[PDB]
Amino acid sequence: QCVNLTTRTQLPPAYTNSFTRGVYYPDKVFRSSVLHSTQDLFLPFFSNVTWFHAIHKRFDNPVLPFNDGVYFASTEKSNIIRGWIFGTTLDSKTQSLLIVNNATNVVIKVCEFQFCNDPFLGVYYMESEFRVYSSANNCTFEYVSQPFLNFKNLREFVFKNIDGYFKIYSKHTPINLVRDLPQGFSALEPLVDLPIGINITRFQTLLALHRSGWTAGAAAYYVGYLQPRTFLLKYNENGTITDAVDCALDPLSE
Amino acid sequence: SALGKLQDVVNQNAQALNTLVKQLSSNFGAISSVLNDILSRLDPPEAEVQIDRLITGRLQSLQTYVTQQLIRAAEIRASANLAATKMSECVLGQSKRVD
Amino acid sequence: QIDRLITGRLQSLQTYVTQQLIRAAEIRASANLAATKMSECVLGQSKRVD
Amino acid sequence: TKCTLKSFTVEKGIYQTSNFRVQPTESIVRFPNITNLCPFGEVFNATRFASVYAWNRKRISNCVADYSVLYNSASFSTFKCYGVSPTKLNDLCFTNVYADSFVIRGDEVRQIAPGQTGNIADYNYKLPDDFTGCVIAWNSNNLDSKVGGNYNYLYRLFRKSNLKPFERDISTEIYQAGSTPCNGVKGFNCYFPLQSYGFQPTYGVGYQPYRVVVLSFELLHAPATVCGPKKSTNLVKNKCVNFNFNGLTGTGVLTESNKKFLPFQQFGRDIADTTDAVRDPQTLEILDITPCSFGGVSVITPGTNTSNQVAVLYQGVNCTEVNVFQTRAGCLIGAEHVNNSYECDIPIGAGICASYQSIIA
Amino acid sequence: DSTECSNLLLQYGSFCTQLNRALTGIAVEQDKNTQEVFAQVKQIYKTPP
Amino acid sequence: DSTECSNLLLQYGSFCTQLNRALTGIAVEQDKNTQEVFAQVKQIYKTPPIKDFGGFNFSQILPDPSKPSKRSPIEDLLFNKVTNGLTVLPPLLTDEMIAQYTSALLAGTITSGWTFGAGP
Ligand SMILES: *[C@@H]1O[C@H](CO)[C@@H](O[C@@H]2O[C@H](CO)[C@@H](O)[C@H](O)[C@H]2NC(C)=O)[C@H](O)[C@H]1NC(C)=O
Ligand SMILES: *[C@@H]1O[C@H](CO)[C@@H](O[C@@H]2O[C@H](CO)[C@@H](O)[C@H](O)[C@H]2NC(C)=O)[C@H](O)[C@H]1NC(C)=O
Ligand SMILES: *[C@@H]1O[C@H](CO)[C@@H](O)[C@H](O)[C@H]1NC(C)=O
Ligand SMILES: *[C@@H]1O[C@H](CO)[C@@H](O)[C@H](O)[C@H]1NC(C)=O
Ligand SMILES: *[C@@H]1O[C@H](CO)[C@@H](O)[C@H](O)[C@H]1NC(C)=O
Ligand SMILES: *[C@@H]1O[C@H](CO)[C@@H](O)[C@H](O)[C@H]1NC(C)=O
Ligand SMILES: *[C@@H]1O[C@H](CO)[C@@H](O)[C@H](O)[C@H]1NC(C)=O
Ligand SMILES: *[C@@H]1O[C@H](CO)[C@@H](O)[C@H](O)[C@H]1NC(C)=O
Ligand SMILES: *[C@@H]1O[C@H](CO)[C@@H](O)[C@H](O)[C@H]1NC(C)=O
Repeated sequence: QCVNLTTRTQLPPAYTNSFTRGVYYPDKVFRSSVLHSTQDLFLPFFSNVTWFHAIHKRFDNPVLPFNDGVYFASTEKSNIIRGWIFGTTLDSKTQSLLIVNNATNVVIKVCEFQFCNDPFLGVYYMESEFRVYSSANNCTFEYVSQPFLNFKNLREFVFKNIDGYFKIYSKHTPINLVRDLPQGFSALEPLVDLPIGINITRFQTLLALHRSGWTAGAAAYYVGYLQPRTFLLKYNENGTITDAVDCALDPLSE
Repeated sequence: SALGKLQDVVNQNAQALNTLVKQLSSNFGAISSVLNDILSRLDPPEAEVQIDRLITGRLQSLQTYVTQQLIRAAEIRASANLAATKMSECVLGQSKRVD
Repeated sequence: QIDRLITGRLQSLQTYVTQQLIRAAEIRASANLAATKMSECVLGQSKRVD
Repeated sequence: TKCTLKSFTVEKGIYQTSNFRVQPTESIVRFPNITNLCPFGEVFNATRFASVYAWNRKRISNCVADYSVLYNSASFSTFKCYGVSPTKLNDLCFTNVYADSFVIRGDEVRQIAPGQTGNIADYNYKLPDDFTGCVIAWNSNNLDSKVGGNYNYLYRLFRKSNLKPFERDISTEIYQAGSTPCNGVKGFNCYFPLQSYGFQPTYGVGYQPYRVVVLSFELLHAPATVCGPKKSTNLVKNKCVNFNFNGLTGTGVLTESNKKFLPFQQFGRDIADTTDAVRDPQTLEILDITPCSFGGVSVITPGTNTSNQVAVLYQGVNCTEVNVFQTRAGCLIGAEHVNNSYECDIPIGAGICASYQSIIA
Repeated sequence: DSTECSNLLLQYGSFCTQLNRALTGIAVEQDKNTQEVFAQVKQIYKTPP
Repeated sequence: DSTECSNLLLQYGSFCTQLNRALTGIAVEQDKNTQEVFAQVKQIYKTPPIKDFGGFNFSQILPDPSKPSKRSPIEDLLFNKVTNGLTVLPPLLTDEMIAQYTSALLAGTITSGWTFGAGP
């Protein structure tokens, strides 16, 4: 089942500053009271991060490129954002990745889904609406896990695909800022490593409608793109990354 | 920065040791920098070549480290000879030498 | 072939740096002597013979 | 010392002659705890099996597959593995496991093999020539045979062409052996493809029902995740052992650690990128990896003109890891420590000197 | 300007950093030598006319 | 610990012996340097218990009895202000003995002037 959403309001997507966000732990190695230089796919400091809104009538589900990796930030309250779609053609011709977080558990499936133009979930005012794909024929990987998830919650995720390995990094942050990304530093812990082994060039954000037509709950998300670069990370006495330096940002940090 | 001269020597020696230890992580053109990985992954005819590349790289690193250690030893020996001269002429007597 | 060129050029550069450091030590010794002569012969009268 | 100095006369002094290495004694191979077993109970211990034509295929992924339980069972008559040996199955790792289950006759078990021929291979279940996996068969006359005759198991007797490998044909279309069209009626020259095996308990061993499970192991370019369980040698602490923790190997002394790791972190590195801390996979505890003791071995002797007595200094080595005296320089064996202070004759280090009067330090 | 050569050169480690550091030390040492020899007075004295 | 690596390393000859000999020469040279600088007196001179030097105060350079290290306040400040087959050999002269040598030199130059450097 697929449903076209024809009540959207036309507005250009916004842009804002990344500040010092998007830093994740590059590996599973403990380091204490040290300064470590690492070359990896990172989000540049103070970069231009694309801003999308969900407000009522804005419902931002465009088609975005994946490139080398995607940083996904979410200023979220009341649990609208539910999952992601990864793939190349997003149809039954190629093989695509599904990540969903419904009311019970987190499901990851690698199948050839015939995706809808507007994939979505729904909450009735209980969850009783799911319209993401019309078919699933060849499934290779399934993984059921625990639930990952004024704006009160900040969700940071990093999705990378290197050597057939899908690295998902996550961080949950209590915030009380109304509109934009708070300025500060928070290192993203690694959440899961998935052996999907598929080509990914395009991705989709999955949202949830609120029904009482449809109404979009207040949410905002940010999409940034990873580039191969070097960071200098500072590890404290407790092994937590507390500060970072972008090696190619300005001559002082260089 | 009053005691920079001693701290410079301490920093140089520690930095030389850190560089010498760090040079083990380099493969020097071999498939890996770990000897066990080469010995467990390859047959001895090609593992001999890979181990030879690691040996020549590490030996070059060690010879380089010894060379700057000898040069720094000469510099420290000159400084120590000067210090012994100052101890003999300034502390154990009164020196007429200007400055 | 590039590896052979790299090892040859790296050996040449290391050799050049090695004699540069040795000559730097010699020039530093000569400069220390020159500073001693400036302090003791120009800024005062020296009783040291020759 | 004479060998090192290339002389038969040794002048009084201390001579560094050799090196000491605390040799490794045991091997500790700790990998993760055995959890998430693969659902082998729902394949082998199933209450009913499928026919050879509509053979059941179960795809087994993302779990731990213990194959030694199957190999060491006495309940299986055939455990013939093609393309791999059963001993290394419990070590190797595969991307997916295909468990095909069906029932055939006793005389038809030989046809479940690469390169064979017969009704089962041509029309019912075909194995490829390049097949990697195991064929497991056992007698099931107790379950699948009844006194009246069990007609629930069928086989495809005809088809125009032979099956491709790992093909399933569940079509019930009337086989045309002649030029005349069947038109859906099983008349002259037109027969029904699926025929039952009337399994009765009083049958011969070549006609009794045999449940066959074929496990197909393939390696694809994705990272292989269905790995056989590894074992865990009993952890030994405070000794120089060869440790292998989750594929990270080395040699060291594993002692208790006060470093509090974050839950996602497993290994620990210092400034010089050497592994000095590690987390045990079985029990979530932090262990410090101290490198095994290595030290210079120096010989302290007077002149050979005076005496042949010598003392041995192990530099930077504690005396419990080798007239034994502990110095800050290392462990000195063969010298009697005295409380008197004299001039330095043979320098040892850290304010310690040796002299001959026996050898005193 | 060869990228492949630089990629192969990265396999040898921090030799280039060592050579640059040694040359930088020599370069600052020359200036220190000139300061030690000539800059021994903090007053610029002049002769009478 | 690789036996094959050591067997291949033996083909290159006595490079390792040369490097060990050079490092040993440097290590003994450091001790010789410390002997040359600090051990210039064979008598350990001590200051009198009464510090009556005609108004001259040497408390900042004489050893402090309150400190276990027997260092001067200046020396204590100086010590506070300075912060795979590799081994570090300890120096032959420890810090307290070097401090004792400096204390002997200070006591000689305070109580005897330059006479102790040229004889009794
Ligand atoms: C929702 O809208 C999309 C976009 O118009 C529809 O996708 C189109 O489907 C028609 C089918 O006749 C194709 O010819 C178009 O090329 C499609 N366009 C795109 C951009 O994919 C989709 O079918 C609509 N959903 C439903 C249920 O009608
Ligand atoms: C010599 O100098 C020392 C240090 O300047 C004097 O010690 C000080 O004495 C006063 C008075 O007793 C104290 O308040 C200070 O705290 C002391 N300073 C230190 C660093 O201990 C000492 O009195 C002077 N005179 C003699 C004769 O020793
Ligand atoms: C971000 O990009 C938009 C256009 O893509 C541009 O108008 C805006 O100025 C950019 N922001 C910054 C801070 O460069
Ligand atoms: C969540 O998804 C899983 C997998 O599709 C499903 O089994 C479960 O019932 C779903 N829960 C809800 C509340 O929809
Ligand atoms: C994928 O599905 C299609 C249709 O279901 C099928 O024809 C094709 O063989 C399948 N491919 C794989 C690799 O399973
Ligand atoms: C992945 O897909 C993109 C576009 O579909 C293509 O350009 C690229 O070559 C593909 N890569 C692989 C490894 O298949
Ligand atoms: C590290 O943890 C300790 C408690 O174990 C805490 O007292 C200390 O403040 C922490 N340090 C930082 C920088 O958070
Ligand atoms: C299946 O049944 C047999 C006989 O009761 C039993 O020994 C075995 O443990 C069961 N499970 C498997 C996986 O074979
Ligand atoms: C591993 O299993 C042992 C029992 O064999 C148990 O005591 C221990 O708690 C387990 N550890 C983890 C991390 O599950």
